[PDB]
Amino acid sequence: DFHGIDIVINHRLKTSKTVPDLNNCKENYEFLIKWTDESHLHNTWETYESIGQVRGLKRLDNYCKQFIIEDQQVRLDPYVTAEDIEIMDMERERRLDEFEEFHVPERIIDSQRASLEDGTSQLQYLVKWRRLNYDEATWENATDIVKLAPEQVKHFQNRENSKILPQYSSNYTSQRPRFEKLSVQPPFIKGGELRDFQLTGINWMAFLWSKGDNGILADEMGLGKTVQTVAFISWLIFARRQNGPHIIVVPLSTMPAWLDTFEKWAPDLNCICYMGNQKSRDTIREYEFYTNPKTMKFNVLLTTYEYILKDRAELGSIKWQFMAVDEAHRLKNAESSLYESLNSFKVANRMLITGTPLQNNIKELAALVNFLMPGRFNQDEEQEEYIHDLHRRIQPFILRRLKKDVEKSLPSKTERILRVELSDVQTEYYKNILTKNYSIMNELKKASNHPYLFDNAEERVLTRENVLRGLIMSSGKMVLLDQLLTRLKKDGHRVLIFSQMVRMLDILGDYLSIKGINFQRLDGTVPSAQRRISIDHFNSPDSNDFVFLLSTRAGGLGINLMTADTVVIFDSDWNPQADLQAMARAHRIGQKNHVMVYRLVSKDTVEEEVLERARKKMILEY
Amino acid sequence: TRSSRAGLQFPVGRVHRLLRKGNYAERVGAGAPVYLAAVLEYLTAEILELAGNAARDNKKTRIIPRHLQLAVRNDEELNKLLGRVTIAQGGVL
Amino acid sequence: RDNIQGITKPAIRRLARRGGVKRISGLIYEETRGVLKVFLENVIRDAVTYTEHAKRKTVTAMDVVYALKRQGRTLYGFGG
Amino acid sequence: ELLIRKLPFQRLVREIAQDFKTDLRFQSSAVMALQEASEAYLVALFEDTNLCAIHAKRVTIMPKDIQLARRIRGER
Amino acid sequence: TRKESYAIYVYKVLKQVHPDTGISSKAMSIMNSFVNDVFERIAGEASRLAHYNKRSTITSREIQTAVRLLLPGELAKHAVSEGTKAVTKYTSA
DNA sequence: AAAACGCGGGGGACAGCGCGTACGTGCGTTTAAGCGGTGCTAGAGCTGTCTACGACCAATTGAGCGGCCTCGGCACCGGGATTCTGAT
DNA sequence: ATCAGAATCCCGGTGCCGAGGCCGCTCAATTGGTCGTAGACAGCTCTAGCACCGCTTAAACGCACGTACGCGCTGTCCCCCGCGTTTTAACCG
Ligand SMILES: Nc1ncnc2c1ncn2[C@@H]1O[C@H](COP(=O)(O)OP(=O)(O)O)[C@@H](O)[C@H]1O
Ligand code: BEF
Repeated sequence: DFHGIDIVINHRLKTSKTVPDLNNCKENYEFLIKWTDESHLHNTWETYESIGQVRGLKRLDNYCKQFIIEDQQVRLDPYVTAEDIEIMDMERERRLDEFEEFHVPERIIDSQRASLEDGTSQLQYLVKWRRLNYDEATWENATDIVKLAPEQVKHFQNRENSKILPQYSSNYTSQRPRFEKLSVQPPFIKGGELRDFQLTGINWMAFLWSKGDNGILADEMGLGKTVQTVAFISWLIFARRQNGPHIIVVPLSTMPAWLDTFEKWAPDLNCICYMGNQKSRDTIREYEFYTNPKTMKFNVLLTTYEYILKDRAELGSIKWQFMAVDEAHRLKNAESSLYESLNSFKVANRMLITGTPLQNNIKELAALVNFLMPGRFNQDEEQEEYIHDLHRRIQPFILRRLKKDVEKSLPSKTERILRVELSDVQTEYYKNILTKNYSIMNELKKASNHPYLFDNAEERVLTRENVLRGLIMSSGKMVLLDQLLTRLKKDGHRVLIFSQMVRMLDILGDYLSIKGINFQRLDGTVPSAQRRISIDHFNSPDSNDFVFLLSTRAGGLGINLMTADTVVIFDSDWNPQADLQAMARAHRIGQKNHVMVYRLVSKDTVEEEVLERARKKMILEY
Repeated sequence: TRSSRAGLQFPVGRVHRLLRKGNYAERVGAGAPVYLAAVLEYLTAEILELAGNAARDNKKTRIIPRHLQLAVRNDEELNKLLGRVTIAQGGVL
Repeated sequence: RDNIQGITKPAIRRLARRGGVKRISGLIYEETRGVLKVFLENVIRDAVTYTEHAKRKTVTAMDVVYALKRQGRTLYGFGG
Repeated sequence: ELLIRKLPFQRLVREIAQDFKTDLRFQSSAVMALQEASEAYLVALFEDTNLCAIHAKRVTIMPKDIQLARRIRGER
Repeated sequence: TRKESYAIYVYKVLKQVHPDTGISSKAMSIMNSFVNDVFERIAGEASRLAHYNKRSTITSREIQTAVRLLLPGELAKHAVSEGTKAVTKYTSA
């Protein structure tokens, strides 16, 4: 409402000691501020005397203090080492690059005309910038916007005067026109190089749509299921003129991947990402509908499970023609509030995507089938027939493809289990938690993995040397991890480590920081932006990171991890399907390195039982 | 049914059953359960009436903890009856 | 921190405002944690005694209600 | 709505019960009852304490105020 | 399974006193626990009184004295009156 | 033996006035926490069998209750020593 | 710094009532047996409330600022003490 400091970009010396004082900062150093309710590119150099008394000064002090401490421990501190400065200028340049890209627009929302002090009815563009949700969206000058990105303004104009709007979407639900078995890429798909199996899947799902019933894309993780989804959305919106809104609900951390896929295989098609705070939602409500007492313009709306649950009611009004769920494994619980919410959603056709269709128990497969098609769905020898008749019944409604039969270029997958000996400290903790007075199966798992997980196990085993020797020698699992990490570093390989516990990941991060390896971490507590930065860095052509720390399912459900060769699973997650789904994060079609999977198991512990019983779940897949 | 013939809404028979099974005395009079059911019905009717009045004052068709607690605490009578009592999810007067 | 400090200064604040307190002294908070601490010791002691008698390894809402009823503040809502 | 704060209260209750017994395993309803009772007690006590301050010609409650309230209640 | 609660009866009284209003599971639990508390209190009083009078039976006059002691006043007369109408009409049939 | 009136008198109430510690109040961060969702498996909560346990009943008797009767011990008194108390 | 004047206090004397013992014979105790059935025990199926992790975001923490009130000090003047004196209600045969 009133101009004032909101974010600060960077610093500099106005004109050419260890701890700058307040006067030293105020006079010599000068700061590039952003003003509130302004674009992120309308920045300006500023100094205390010029800004005067204005809100945000506390943030000017907080950033300046961060700058002073940074200048203290870059090199003028007594302790200086090459790794330290490397991390400092690395984080510095990353922050610079992110803020530099915060300037350029990503999309334009609307154009409005307003009289200025001079009376000109100059046009103004509301513009969303890259790496921002629709919150903090400002009306920028039309002239500046067209100069800065004429291409985006062209896409904007095409969007507002688009021949693909929902409002005259055809209504073929009375009888769906019969299709023709496609043998070539339709010219609509502007990504190119669609695979033969992907065409077969598109035609399978089109035949199923035409017949009217629904199905689950059960192709195993890493066969371009997202690309098939985008191709079929374009197919509905072009071949069948069903312009009307579609909803894609995807796990978070894969939403940017879905924007990339939609834009690169269908640039003309409009998609709206639906996340951010309540202001982001409100700025979406400003645009997704018209100010009138109703039509949808957005061709597709992308969102996540949490946002579906939160805005169930408000989205529930919108007549959806195609609702597609990615990674249909959170829909395996009938009681799940997402299950109830999606049933409550008013949807013409539902599609499910999952690398792993059949989960731990047949009840989950039954629940998935029922939510696909509601109302349409022991002794050993009777069971042997019954499973097969249920399977035969669902084969027309399921499509699954194996990486071995098709995509021969995908190198074979090798998985190996390494039985590890429990160290002395782990054994001691183990016997302690088989009794009381050391001062649940979880505690066995923690003790088997690594004793630092416990509250005050630091003193029990324990300069720079001492901490590292303690951490390595405390777990035989970690000792084998050292041998493999050094071997892979010698071989120039890249690794990603799947740990169930966030504390396991924290222990790994402290270890790798101490030993000096550069890594990248992705976890549930990580905000969406910096997760995307993490994935972009690890996937860039140049990558000084050799280790990717991951949870079992935050980065092991739907994320893309091109350019990794080794997957080290610390422990099974009680679900072999989820273990496989994490394992297929490096066995994508885009891998020419013959991924090898090392699963670490402690001997004479709970993990042997865990594997022996996950074996039962594997046998039930048949 | 003893309650239905009684024209009281409370179970005279089950009150008698609990008085027998509660080790209260070896024999229970015929009129004691009847009288106790009558007083229980009366107190419930009074409290429910007050709760409904509070709900009307709050323009709500639904009687919630705050309605019941507000009734009990505004009314001096029930307040002295249940002064050293706390109603779950109940707000302050 | 230790979970006695889990009862946060804003929580103590909201309690006081509900009870009608206009201002709270900084020394109030420690002692509120203290009285909360001793009351919980009493009620949990009676509840655990109830379970131990019942050969039940799970504190039950009926046990909590019975404990409170003896201490002199009957709790309605969780009856069974 | 409830104001003594859920998970902090549950953990406080857990360590309090830890001293009286080990491998003791609460119920959700039991935790709710405990929190509601403690809420009621503390609101009553702050009402008393504010009476005490108002009688001492003070608007801000004090340690001495809450100790007065307690030692007239009698648990102290 | 058969659960010991005053559900249907509180519903019946509530529809009698306020036909439009309804009560949910939680508030029924509040009413049920309250009625159980009042009823336990009255029955304990009656048993204690029969004991102190060395009388080994319970009856409407026991409950008379219990209700009169427990209810603070200005519903004591009402509770006595409705209980008495119930017990005379019982002893008739 | 206690209550009730009355007088002067000291002590302290109550109000005012000042200063300064402490308080509430933003300002946003970092924190943690609903409110979903995972996989357990401790341990209910329930049933069924069968034993020792306990409730009633005579028959036998020995601890308790009321009545009765002594005499230590407590309350009582005067007189004598102890004592905390201003008052100047 | 001191000692006079009330109250408190030490001892022991005499008188009276209740405590504590004894006695009888009342009543319920204590074996001794029998029968029924409540609980211990064993066993099963199934609940539900762990342990943690997402994810968003309300809430808590820290810090800084300004000023309303806590506590102290002083001053005056109402309102009780603390007798002495005069009623008065009570005292226990
Ligand atoms: N034909 C293709 N051309 C280019 N990239 C592809 C193709 N097929 C798949 N990919 C890439 O593979 C990645 C993974 O797709 P997939 O694992 O099947 O689904 P999801 O992305 O939902 O996990 C996508 O991010 C996509 O970029
Ligand atoms: F197919 Be996986 F979920 F990327």
